[PDB]
Amino acid sequence: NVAHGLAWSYYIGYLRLILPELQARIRTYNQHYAVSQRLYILLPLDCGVPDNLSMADPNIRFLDKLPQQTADRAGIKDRVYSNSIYELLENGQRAGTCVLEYATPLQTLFAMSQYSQAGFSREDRLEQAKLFCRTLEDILADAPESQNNCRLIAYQEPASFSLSQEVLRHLRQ
Amino acid sequence: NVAHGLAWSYYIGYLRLILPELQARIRTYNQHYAVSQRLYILLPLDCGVPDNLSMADPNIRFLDKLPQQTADRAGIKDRVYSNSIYELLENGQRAGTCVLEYATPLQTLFAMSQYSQAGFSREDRLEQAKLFCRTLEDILADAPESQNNCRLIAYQEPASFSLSQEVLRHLRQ
Repeated sequence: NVAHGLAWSYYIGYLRLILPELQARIRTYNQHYAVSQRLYILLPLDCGVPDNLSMADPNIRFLDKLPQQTADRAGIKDRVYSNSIYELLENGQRAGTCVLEYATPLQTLFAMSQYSQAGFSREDRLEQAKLFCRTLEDILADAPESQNNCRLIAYQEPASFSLSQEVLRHLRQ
Repeated sequence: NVAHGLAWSYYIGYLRLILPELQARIRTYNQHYAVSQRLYILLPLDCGVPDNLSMADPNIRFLDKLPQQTADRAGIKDRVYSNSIYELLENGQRAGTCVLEYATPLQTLFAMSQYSQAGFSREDRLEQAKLFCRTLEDILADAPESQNNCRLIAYQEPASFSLSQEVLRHLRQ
C-alpha cells in the first residue's frame, strides 16, 4: 500500500543521493574537528518520531553536524542534506558515536493516519510501518549505494525500554 | 496507488511546513536585497524533472535564493528548506519574478518506473502523475496552510512548447 511508495521515495530521493558521499563527509569531519562509518536509521514501528532525539532518551546526546551536502535538485539551487552526530551514553560513559536519525517517512504514515481525507486508518499504522521497513530492507539489500553504508534499527516499544541500548547493540558490530 | 502516498508526503513533510513561513521569507527578501507572493510548483505530467531549471527553458533564469528556513526534524538538527527565485523572460524583457520549483515526488515516480524491483510499469507514469496532481490539488484546496500561498502548474508537452509562457500565463493573475 502507501508504505511501498514511501520506501522507494526514501531510497530514490535521499538514501541513494547521500550514502555514496557519506564516508567522504565522515572522513572530512574526523580529520578537521572516531564516528562510526554507517548511517544509523531509527524505525519506530509505532511511527512516533520526535523531532528532538535527545528528548527521546537522555543517553542520546547531540554532538555535532557533518559538513553539509549540497546539490541542485528539481529547480532548487543548493538544496542542503544535513546529518547529525550523536553520542550514546551507558551508565555515564560515552559508549558509541554515530550519525543517527529517524526515518522521516514514518511521520507521513503517522500524519496520514490522523487526517480524514487521507483514507488511512489509525489502526493501520503498525502494518504500514512494517511494510515500510521490509520494503526498505529489500531495496537496501541489493542497492549498490549502500547496505555497507547504512543500518536500519527497527523496534516496537513493549505492550520499559532504552533507545540508546537498542542502538548500542547494533553499534557493537 | 503510489501517487496518493507521495502527494500526502509532499504536503505533510514539506508544503505544510514551508507555506506558513513563505510570505515572511519573501517579505524579508524584498526588504533586504517585487517577487510574487506564491510558491509556483511545476508538475510535468511526463515526470521529466531536470535538476537545472535554467536548462529547461533559457527564458527561465535563476536570480537568487530566499533566506533559508531551518527546523529540527526527525533527529536532524537544523534541517534546511531552501527555495529559489527565478526571472521569467519574454522577447528579451523581464516579465515575471517568482519562487519556482519542480514537484520532487515526480522524480520518484520516474525512478520507480525504471527499477524492476519497484513493480511500477513505465507506461503507468502519466496516470500516476495525474493522480499525484489531483490528490495534491484536493489536499491544497482544503488545507489551511495554503492554497493562497501556492499555485500548481501542471502540463504535458505536445505529442513545440514554452515552459516560461506556461508559467507567465499563471503569473498573469
